[PDB]
Amino acid sequence: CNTSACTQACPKVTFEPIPIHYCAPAGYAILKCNDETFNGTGPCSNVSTVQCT
Amino acid sequence: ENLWVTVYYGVPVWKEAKTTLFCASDARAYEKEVHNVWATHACVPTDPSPQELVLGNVTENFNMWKNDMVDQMHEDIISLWDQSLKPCVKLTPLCVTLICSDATVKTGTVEEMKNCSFNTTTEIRDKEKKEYALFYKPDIVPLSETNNTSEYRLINCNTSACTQACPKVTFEPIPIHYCAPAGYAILKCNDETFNGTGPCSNVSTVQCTHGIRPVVSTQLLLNGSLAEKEIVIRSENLTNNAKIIIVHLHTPVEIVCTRPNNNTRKSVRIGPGQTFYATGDIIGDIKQAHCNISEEKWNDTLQKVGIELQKHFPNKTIKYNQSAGGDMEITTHSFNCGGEFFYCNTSNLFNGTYNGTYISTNSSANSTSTITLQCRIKQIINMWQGVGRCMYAPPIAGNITCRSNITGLLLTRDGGTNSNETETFRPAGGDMRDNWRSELYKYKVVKIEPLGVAPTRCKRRV
Amino acid sequence: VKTGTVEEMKNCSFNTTTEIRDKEKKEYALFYKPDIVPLSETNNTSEYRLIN
Amino acid sequence: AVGIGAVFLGFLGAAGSTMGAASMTLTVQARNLLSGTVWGIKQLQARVLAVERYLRDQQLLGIWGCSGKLICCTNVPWNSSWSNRNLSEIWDNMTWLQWDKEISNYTQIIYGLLEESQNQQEKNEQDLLALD
Amino acid sequence: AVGIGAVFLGFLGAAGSTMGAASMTLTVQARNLLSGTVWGIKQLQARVLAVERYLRDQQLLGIWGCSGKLICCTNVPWNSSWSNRNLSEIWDNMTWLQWDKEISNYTQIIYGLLEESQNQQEKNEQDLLALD
Ligand SMILES: *[C@@H]1O[C@H](CO)[C@@H](O[C@@H]2O[C@H](CO)[C@@H](O)[C@H](O)[C@H]2NC(C)=O)[C@H](O)[C@H]1NC(C)=O
Ligand SMILES: *[C@@H]1O[C@H](CO)[C@@H](O[C@@H]2O[C@H](CO)[C@@H](O)[C@H](O)[C@H]2NC(C)=O)[C@H](O)[C@H]1NC(C)=O
Repeated sequence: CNTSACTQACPKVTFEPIPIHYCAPAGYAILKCNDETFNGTGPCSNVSTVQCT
Repeated sequence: ENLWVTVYYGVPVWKEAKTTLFCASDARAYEKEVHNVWATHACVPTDPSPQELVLGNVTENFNMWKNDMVDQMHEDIISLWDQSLKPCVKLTPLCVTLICSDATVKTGTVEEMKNCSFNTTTEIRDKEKKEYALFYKPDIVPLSETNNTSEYRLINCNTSACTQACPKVTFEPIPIHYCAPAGYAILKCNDETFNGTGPCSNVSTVQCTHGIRPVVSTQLLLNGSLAEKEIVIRSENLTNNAKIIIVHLHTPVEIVCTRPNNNTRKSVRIGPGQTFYATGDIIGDIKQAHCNISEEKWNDTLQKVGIELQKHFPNKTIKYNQSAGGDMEITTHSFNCGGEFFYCNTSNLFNGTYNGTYISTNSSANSTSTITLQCRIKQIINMWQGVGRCMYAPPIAGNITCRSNITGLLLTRDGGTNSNETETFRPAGGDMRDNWRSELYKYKVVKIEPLGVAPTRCKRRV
Repeated sequence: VKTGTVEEMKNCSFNTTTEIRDKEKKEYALFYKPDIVPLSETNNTSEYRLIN
Repeated sequence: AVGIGAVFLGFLGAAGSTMGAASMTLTVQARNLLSGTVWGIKQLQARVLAVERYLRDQQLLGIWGCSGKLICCTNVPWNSSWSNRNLSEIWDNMTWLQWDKEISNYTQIIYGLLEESQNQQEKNEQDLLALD
Repeated sequence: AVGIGAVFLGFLGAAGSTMGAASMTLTVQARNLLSGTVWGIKQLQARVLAVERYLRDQQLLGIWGCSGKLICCTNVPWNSSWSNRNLSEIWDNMTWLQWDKEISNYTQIIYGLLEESQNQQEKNEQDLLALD
């Protein structure tokens, strides 16, 4: 009552983390850096193409 | 000799038809992070390019009154206004019995406000404490037939509920460019002497329209477009006196209004995480809000409009009279400035006559002469009908200045009788359609039929 | 009713809030029996509630 | 004139001119049929835009036996009953708007005949090629 | 190599190879331009997808005078000022990415010239056929 109101979450819905595959739409492509020693910023000498993550 | 069919794709042909338009605005609105008008939220960044290309030799018919673009603009504005108030606090636990007394500020007394006290619920769901606030008289109504002068109620609960507008959103008019979608074209009548209905001998094609100010007014038109050459009169038909006459101006007329009261805001918290603002104490001497217009410029404009109107009514002189009256929202010049709604009286302005005798105002004996008007203020507003009309405008600290320009007027014929030699005109407002139709008369929308056929001396090779 | 009596309706009176947020006045209305249910186990025949 | 060089005649700069001069530079009229960006349901509703009418035009043109968004001469005879007018008065000093106004009453029959003429020619060519 | 037989090179399996080898198997790149199913307003907004860009490409290709989503040789002369490079160094040992990087600064003029070249050729052919 000092910041905002509240709401109760439904009981039948769970918060378990289900894996989600992020896929790209047609007309775009997803490139994946296959190098396992990648520092985070820089080029990769082995780049693959993936449909969905 | 013999001729055969041939099909052409891309032939320019125009067909007037209905469609939908998009809105665009300058990128300056997008600069604001949040709470900057509605153009940044609902419209696209624009571009002046391409220029208005002029066609070589064309002929077209333009109609101003028989158009649907104004209706679409009105619907879009209504939808935007309705949507904008959804998240803001809607109040409701505030129409309790108010105990109101005469306002007595430390510096004196004020007749336009009442000091109403009432119980309000605190952060606790069931717990009440007393609070006080100053309210304007028009928003106060006696409760019941029982003549108990100590009890009052807001002017509400008899028509519909109310909602408070958010404080971080402003009502400043940002120009909007109405552009057409692909497959349709916008034609513009370049003639500056166009009466409103008829053809134009110089028609151009435009990508998007110029800036349009979504302003609200009843009697006069605020800052906006200007005439190119001279004053032009537009009317649906002069046979019927009920129609509204729109008059343009060759030059603007300055106007400045102010409220020096220097009010201050309170902070009353009701419910979980939502507050209601109201005017509390007043610091400084009590004065009256006012409006200011120049006299010589107004008289010159009135004489110019009169001589321009003499062509349609050469056998009669010209006179002006006070408005019809009635409700405040009808007969009063209602407008907005900085979130504050002002209702001015034009009785002192529309009072004069002209019999064709032009009077020169080049003497300039006293350049400081001016005409002053007294105005009232309201918080509860019913902008339109059946849109959730009730709206609450929160107050603002300090005193404001609303310098602006006048470039148009709305007039109406009076009921003639006895073949009077001095038939008059009266101010008269109405729906915003009249206001928005004066700035969209040039533009028309057409659909393209690129396919065509024609004969020629050719045949298909086998 | 003035013309007689009806078995399929009951004359229920209750307090309702007026235009004022906190102010109540008595009102009456006729309601069909299936939409009327006894309130609680306490057998007080003068009290009833909607089937809701 | 049409001898500008690099064409920048805009969307409808050639309208109102003669048929011969306006015959060229037809590409700009057809090319400019795309614009807009998302705001709300109505914007996406309107964003179908020319994608439907362009496909309609492509279907009508391809069925008649024409490839490419340019001129295409057919073999249907021109029955003089429709116009019965001089060639010079149409192709030299008349614009497309008034011509379409005059000839707007005879659109269905010509399209219907062109629909089957192309199919007949295609079948005849197929038979000729299959005979060998 | 390109002699696989039944092509299953994926969407971009030929990228990074030589121009001659990568010249073939261009159909797979163009064909795979459709996917998705409805969820909410944003999904349908994105479902315009390649329908707009594909139509853009079709308009640009058809205006230039080419039918079919394959190679198409034009008649515009190749001004050496753009590249001034040996033929062998481009068509045998260079990939498309770096070539596009090099030649990305001269796209507007060539498209503009190709737009009017096809119209000129079409009008000349129409006049030649109409003369008889
Ligand atoms: C309007 O009336 C209210 C009371 O109904 C005034 O509030 C009281 O003012 C006195 C004197 O300043 C204080 O002692 C009380 O504590 C105030 N009451 C509350 C609940 O705060 C209010 O000052 C009046 N308005 C003005 C402008 O004076
Ligand atoms: C509050 O009212 C005062 C008096 O009406 C205003 O005073 C002047 O306003 C002009 C407006 O341009 C300023 O340029 C002056 O500096 C102000 N002071 C004086 C002494 O003239 C004042 O502007 C009003 N407040 C606001 C915010 O406009």
